Amino acid sequence: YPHCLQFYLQPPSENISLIEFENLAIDRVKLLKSVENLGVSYVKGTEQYQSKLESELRKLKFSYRENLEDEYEPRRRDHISHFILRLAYCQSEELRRWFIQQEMDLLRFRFSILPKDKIQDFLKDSQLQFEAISDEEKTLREQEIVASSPSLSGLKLGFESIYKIPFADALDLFRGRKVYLEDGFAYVPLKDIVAIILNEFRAKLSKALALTARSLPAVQSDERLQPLLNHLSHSYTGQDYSTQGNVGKISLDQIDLLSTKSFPPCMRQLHKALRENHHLRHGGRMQYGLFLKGIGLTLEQALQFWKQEFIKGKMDPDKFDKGYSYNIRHSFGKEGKRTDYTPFSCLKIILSNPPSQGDYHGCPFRHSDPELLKQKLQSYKISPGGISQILDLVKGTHYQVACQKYFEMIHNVDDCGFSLNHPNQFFCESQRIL
Amino acid sequence: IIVGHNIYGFELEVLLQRINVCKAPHWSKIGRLKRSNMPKGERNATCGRMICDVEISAKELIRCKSYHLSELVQQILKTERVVIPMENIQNMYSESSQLLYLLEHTWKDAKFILQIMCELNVLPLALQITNIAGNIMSRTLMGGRSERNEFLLLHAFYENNYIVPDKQI
Amino acid sequence: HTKEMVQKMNLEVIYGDTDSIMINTNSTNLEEVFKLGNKVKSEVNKLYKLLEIDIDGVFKSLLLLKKKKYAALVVEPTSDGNYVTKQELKGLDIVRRDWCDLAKDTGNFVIGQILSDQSRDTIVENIQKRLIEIGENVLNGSVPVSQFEINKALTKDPQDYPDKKSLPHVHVALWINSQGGRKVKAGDTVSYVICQDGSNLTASQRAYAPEQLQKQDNLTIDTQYYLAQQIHPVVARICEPIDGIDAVLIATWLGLDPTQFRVHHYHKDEENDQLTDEEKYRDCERFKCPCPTCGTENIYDNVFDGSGTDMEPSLYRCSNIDCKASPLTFTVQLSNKLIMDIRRFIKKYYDGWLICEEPTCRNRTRHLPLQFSRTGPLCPACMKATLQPEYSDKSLYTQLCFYRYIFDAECALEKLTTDHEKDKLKKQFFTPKVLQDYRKLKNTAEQFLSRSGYSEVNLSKLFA
Amino acid sequence: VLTCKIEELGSELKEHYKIEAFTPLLAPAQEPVTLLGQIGCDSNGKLNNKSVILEGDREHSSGAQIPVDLSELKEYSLFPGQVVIMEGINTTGRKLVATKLYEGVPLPFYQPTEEDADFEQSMVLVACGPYTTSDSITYDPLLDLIAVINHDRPDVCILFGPFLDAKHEQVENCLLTSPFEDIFKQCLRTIIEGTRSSGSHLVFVPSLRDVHHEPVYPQPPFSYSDLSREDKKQVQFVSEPCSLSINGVIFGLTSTDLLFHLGAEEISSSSGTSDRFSRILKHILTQRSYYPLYPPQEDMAIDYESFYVYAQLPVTPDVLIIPSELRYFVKDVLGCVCVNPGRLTKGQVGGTFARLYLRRPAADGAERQSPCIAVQVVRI
Ligand code: SF4
Ligand SMILES: [Zn+2]
Ligand SMILES: [Zn+2]
Repeated sequence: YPHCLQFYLQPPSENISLIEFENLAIDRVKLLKSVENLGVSYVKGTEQYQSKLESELRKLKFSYRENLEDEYEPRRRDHISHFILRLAYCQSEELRRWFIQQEMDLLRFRFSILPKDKIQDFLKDSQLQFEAISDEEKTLREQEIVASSPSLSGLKLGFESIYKIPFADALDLFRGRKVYLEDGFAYVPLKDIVAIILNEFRAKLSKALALTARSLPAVQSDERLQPLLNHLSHSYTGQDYSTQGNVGKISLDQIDLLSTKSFPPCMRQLHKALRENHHLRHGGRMQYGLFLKGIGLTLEQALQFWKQEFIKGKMDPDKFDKGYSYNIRHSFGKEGKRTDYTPFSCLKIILSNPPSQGDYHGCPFRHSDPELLKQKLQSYKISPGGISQILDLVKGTHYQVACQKYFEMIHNVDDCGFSLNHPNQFFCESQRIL
Repeated sequence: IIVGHNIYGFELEVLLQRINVCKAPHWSKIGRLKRSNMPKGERNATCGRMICDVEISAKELIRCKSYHLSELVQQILKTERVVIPMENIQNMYSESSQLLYLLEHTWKDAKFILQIMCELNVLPLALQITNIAGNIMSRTLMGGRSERNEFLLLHAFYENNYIVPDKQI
Repeated sequence: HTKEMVQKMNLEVIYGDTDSIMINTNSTNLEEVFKLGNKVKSEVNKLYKLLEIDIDGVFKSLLLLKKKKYAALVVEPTSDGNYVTKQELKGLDIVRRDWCDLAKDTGNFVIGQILSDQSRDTIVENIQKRLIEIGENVLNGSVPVSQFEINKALTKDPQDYPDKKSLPHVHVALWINSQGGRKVKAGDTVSYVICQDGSNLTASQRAYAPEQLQKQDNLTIDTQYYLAQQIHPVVARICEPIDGIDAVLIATWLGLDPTQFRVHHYHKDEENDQLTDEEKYRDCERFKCPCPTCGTENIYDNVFDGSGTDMEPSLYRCSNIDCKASPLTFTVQLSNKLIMDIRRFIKKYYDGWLICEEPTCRNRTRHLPLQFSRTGPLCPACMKATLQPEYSDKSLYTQLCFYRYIFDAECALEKLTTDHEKDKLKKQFFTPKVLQDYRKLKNTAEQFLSRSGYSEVNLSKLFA
Repeated sequence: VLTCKIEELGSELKEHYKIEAFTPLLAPAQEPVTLLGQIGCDSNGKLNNKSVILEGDREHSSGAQIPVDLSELKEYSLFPGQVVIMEGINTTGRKLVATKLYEGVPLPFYQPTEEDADFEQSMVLVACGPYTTSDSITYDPLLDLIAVINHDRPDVCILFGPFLDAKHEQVENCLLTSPFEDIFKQCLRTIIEGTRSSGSHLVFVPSLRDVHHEPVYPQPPFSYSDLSREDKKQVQFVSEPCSLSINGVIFGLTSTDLLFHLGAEEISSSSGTSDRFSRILKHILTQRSYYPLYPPQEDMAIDYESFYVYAQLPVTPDVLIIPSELRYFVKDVLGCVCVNPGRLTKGQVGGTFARLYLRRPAADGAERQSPCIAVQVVRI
């Protein structure tokens, strides 16, 4: 309904508090990250795609109830967020391509929502010139427009409006004899029009992003804005719920079954390696110990678990208390943070501390070879079509979507109903299903 | 060629000042041009003789924790180098054997300096660098990468009929 | 671009500066390392034509502290597979010469185990085992007395030191001068130990000569000083970079230090790369104000006091059981005390104390040097380190946001889980009169936060 | 800020004394050299003859520090943060043996116009707080001052803070039953209403001990909005420090105890028969700032980016008002009449205030002609 579409131009000249500056950037990253996931898991013209994207847009407050024209809260949030997020993604070329790609899907979706009458006003308020024609002229040149149209079968000329644009602006259409031309003007339907609009927006955005990276030295001096420029996708999750603290009740005699039914693949492999060799290296110990803390183990239970597992390795009981109890006791407590007290997230597992030979930590979908991953999935009692889907997803660098598919097929459901970005979240959603 | 250590940042100035303090005869013999009055500079004093500083050339050619003569011998030459503190120099004048130690130490440093130059091949390398760039040998021994390559570009533009920038100051 | 390519082939870039790149390979076969190295060569040289990378060397082990500050095992390749590993250190010299024999002996052991060829789990176990024993030995007095002697050289006459009282070696030299015969002068060295007198004086003022240690009975060696101020700095400067080891952990191995030690721990050192209200406001100082009637000190850390059913506004009843005065009545005094508490932190920030980042230096100064390194001001005591503010602007900003947060009843009510409990107490304690009282205390902290401190961000300067 | 301060003062000093060139601090030189830098101590304590260091400028020495040996220096006067030009010997490049200390040069005086010579004789009254005894809230000295103002009917009255002292026992123990702001407005209203019949203009200068105001130097003017149309013509709020032109006469106003800070950390060669206050005042006038000392006192907040633009002397003032905890005085230093009236209340007993006459004489004469013709420090 509303005029939420904008060609992002004329940077804001306002001033904002630091809290709003951080919140807008985080929210925009969340929105753009979920647009890509929706695009990967679905197609652009289904009911599910539209419904989920619209619900998410409602949730993040980027289009909602009205206000006095200028300080329209969602419009203002959208504008400031876009221009803030340009700085983060201007640096690298791979980041630039990602930002350009994801910022056009949202514009396509928003243009798909406009009513049939507001498009002309939006176009006129846009760059310089787009015009529509009345039904009289449309019927006057109906046959010629139909003949000039491409090889699309039949004479189905519905009620969709037809726009007249200067021929040069429709270059990519008229050099192939795919539009009707009359006195320097081309008559175009809606689909090619939105294609032209998207191409122009892409060109302008690419120009602006290329220009922004030039003048970047002027913000890097700010100490408050260093977490924005460098680390908006690095190792901290965009928004995380499964954290330290929390409540839970887990019995020690049940971990064997929850390993088969509830644990994600990474924790499954760590648990198997620990139960087989009676030992784990430093990375595996940290990852699996933090995971076990997240799901509801207590200090006494953790000490008992690790001690009872490490005695079978033919060591002296007292050596454990002398050397390994200290780290476990340190983990559950006070300061020394950011790697020692917070359970690992999916992004941190994926993009940091790659395993070596003899190491069983990391993400299976990322560090395992496709053949080895295939054999791993076969031992998991997975249907061959599921392996074909998962390996296809993995090849496209979408590891977490592959893990989502694994969750769905293991629990025998069509859709998980969530976006996975943390192993503890994988355990919690699995326990919720029961 | 005169080889020394910390010549360009100490000994050359001290020597030139002590020469005119006691009014030594014919200071100009330090150079190659007969001159009457001396300036108050150092590079102009010894015209005709190129001075090689082992401290300056070591930085360009090798990486060390410090570029003192004691540390230079330890890394390049692999040999200890004892030091005499400047406070003790007075107390070595009271006996013949002690004052021969001071003379012996002085002689050894001169041979140590000559050894570091030959191992690093400073002299053959200076000739080759100068011939490629096309500048004055005394200037490349003093130091300064920019001055050397400036002459390389200057030669290139001249042979291709160009107007070159005037020297700035 | 090069960094992106290397991380795509499952390799880690641990440093790179404009003429060098350090790459972690996770490989143990040297033949594979060169094969892996030549693959990076072709990858970069595929996109460009003239720029070419070249192999420089191989390290079998590394301890990356900073640029030109590391301990590594360089590989010197012999014929056909075999090599010789050479110990190589740079930038690991301590400027101070006032360390005891026990501290220097411990320091060489830790560096010695690091440059071994064993795995990480073996190194940490050996280091932890030794440090556990050392703490035990010190407490039982099994260490010889001569191990604790410290020697420092005077540069001036003792009566010309401005810091006088805060310098342990000057304090002893003053006692030597006035008590007996021979007189110390500039250039002389002084030997001293730190003992317990029962006089509560500072560790700088409890310095005694070694002779007086056995000659006198009422004094004994201060084990707390040597464990925390002598042993810990030397070990921590090497073992902190190791993953899984933290400065608080070393203290735990050595005694009953950790809780007190973590108060003396740092705040910026944890910055390796939003946060919750519980973890964001954990180093901020609680608001304290005595009761005008009974005098008992009151602690304010949240809007509500208690948990579950019996949770009430913190400003409802006095903490003293015998006192029946409501702090909500005494609102003017609370607001006045707030203002007094904020000028304290603003003045503390503007003091300008800088402290060196090196654990063995820790130079404290209020004078900002005009010689800057790449990171910040360059320390004038040890010429290779950067000074850092003792109280940063982020700590001052977070402190004022904490005062605004313990009096914000508006935001503390939407934070409640169930909509039924929020209604039950809003009609019970939070009368419209009560809501107005919290608004006056909240606006006191907001005046100081309003336009100052750059909680504000200027977008006009940021984009244009 | 610090670099620009050093370079500007050094450039002006080089222009005045016509020296040839400055030498880097770390460069050895057997002949005598002329160095430019700022004085500082090598530790966190009090400066003395043995702990002096000189820190150079960025353009020449790139911020290097060297020790300074003052054994061979006959007469000197040094405090931390002083931009100075030394001449000495530095043979090794790690220590300077100072031999000559160039004297500082002050700013030119204000140049009167033709209008400024047509003004008539005026009387000015000056008082500084606190305006109440240390054991009471009654504010009796304030009422006595108001009575004196009403009796004398001067032309201008300058009142320095604090009006609500931050060090008062009742303030610092929070025994007051009213907000600080309300008490401050009460005091201000009492002052303004009580001197309405006099017709004398009122100037209020803030202090760093004012509890309700911002504790950062330099300070902005006081906030007061409850003024009628009549009172807006007689009451004026200025900052701290301030330069005030009163009938073509330049007044330098500062509330900070600069005399008590500079004198606590200043070393000199002569101690038997010398005037400390005159020497400190000469330092103040030749350093061209309202606070030359760096680092400042332990409890003294300074914002340097604003200190650079709002706390510089524009010219050498005709009269400099410098309230302080030291004994009251009036001294003529370098053509400037420096007046210290003291605090109006000292402990549990009363203090003093000051009165001045101003009238600018004829243009021509023996160069300097002080517009201030009579000063008197009087008990309250
Ligand atoms: S995607 Fe995340 S939860 Fe799934 S296996 Fe990888 S790290 Fe574990
Ligand atoms: Zn009480
Ligand atoms: Zn330091």
